[PDB]
Amino acid sequence: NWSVEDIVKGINSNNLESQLQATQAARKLLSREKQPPIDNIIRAGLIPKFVSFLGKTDCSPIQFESAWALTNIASGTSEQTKAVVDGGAIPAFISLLASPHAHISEQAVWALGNIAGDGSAFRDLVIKHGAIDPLLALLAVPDLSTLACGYLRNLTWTLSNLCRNKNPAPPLDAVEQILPTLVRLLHHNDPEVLADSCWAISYLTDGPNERIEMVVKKGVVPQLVKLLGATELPIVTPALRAIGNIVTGTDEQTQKVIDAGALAVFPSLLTNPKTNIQKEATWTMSNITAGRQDQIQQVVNHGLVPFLVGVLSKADFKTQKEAAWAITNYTSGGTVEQIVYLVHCGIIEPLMNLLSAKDTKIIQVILDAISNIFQAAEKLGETEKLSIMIEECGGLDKIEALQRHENESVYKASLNLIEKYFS
Amino acid sequence: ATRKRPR
Amino acid sequence: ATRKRPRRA
Repeated sequence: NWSVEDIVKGINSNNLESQLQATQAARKLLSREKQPPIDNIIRAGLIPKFVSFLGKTDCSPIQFESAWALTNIASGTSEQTKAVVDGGAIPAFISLLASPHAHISEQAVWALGNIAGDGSAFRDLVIKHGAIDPLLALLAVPDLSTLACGYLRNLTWTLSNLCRNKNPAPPLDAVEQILPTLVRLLHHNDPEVLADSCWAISYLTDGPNERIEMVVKKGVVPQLVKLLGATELPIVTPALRAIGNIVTGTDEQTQKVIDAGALAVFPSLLTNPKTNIQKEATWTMSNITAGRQDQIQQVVNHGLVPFLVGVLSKADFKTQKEAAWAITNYTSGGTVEQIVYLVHCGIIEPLMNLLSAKDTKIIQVILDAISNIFQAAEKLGETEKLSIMIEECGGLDKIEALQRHENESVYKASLNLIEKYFS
Repeated sequence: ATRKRPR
Repeated sequence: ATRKRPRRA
């Protein structure tokens, strides 16, 4: 390839063809090397020139080459992305969305996706410059299957970045404007379009219940549940994140997930070979057992309590901690008979074994659960029998062991449980 | 008085 | 934690 010095000499020539060849040499440098010399290109002052080339409608080749070069600069660090924005790229790329040449319009889509992907400020600045209307207009066809596959994938990914991040969340009216197109993309059968559409939905559902509501009322939950059962891990991961986000909301929002059949997938989610799936699925379960006692009953009816015993028994510790929360929540909201069923499934022994964990919060979660189970036992006339089970699990004397424990917090029930039940 | 836990 | 892609070839 060319040196940066030669690229600079060609771009400074004021000869449009010499500038085109130098811009192509810059794009090859920026797209071929690993460790492309982005900072050298920026320090040479080339970004304003590339941005001006985006406006040369009489030379579509140099529009494409400079769009590609700027895309890759914008894919770098936040400082490198800011250099592109500072050079006036945002409104120049938005104008290029109207190009008659699909390869040029898609490169502008890509560049705006990298700029928006930097964070909420540049995301919102891309929106303020008017990107959403022309982006959605590229998708306004009766059947998405008539669009080129790579083109559609790039549009979906850029739209997902406009749905990105949390502080703040994207403007409400932008979300409302994008959502119908996003729901179309969620139903499009291409694995990468589905993955990125799912990511967008997971972003939009991560936040307050009002944000969750505007997604749920578009009717997407049954489609998320279908995707929750896909074979592609890049689809299952964001679908599960979105389902998990939705059940952090109200009892009605949680009930839509259950009504759609999500619990039938959890036997495989809670045994999934990928640790991050098990953790995410067990966290979602803990927010479902924090629901109404008829929602707990659905967990029971789907046979999921043995799977929670399993995760509590053997799993990555972070997943085991989420399972302890699931149990405490269950014991906290469940009926006496639901708590009896939990004990009959073998919850006591794995729950006692985790009292040896060096994490302090799981000990407090587990001792809350033990407390909740004893009050159920009290209501039945039945307490002493529970106490017997605990000590044969070794759980008794690793409870006393916890009255030394540093926390005033673990101190409470450690003495409470013994004075009130054991001794 | 929710026991739901955020992400 | 950003989300960006270069175009390679």
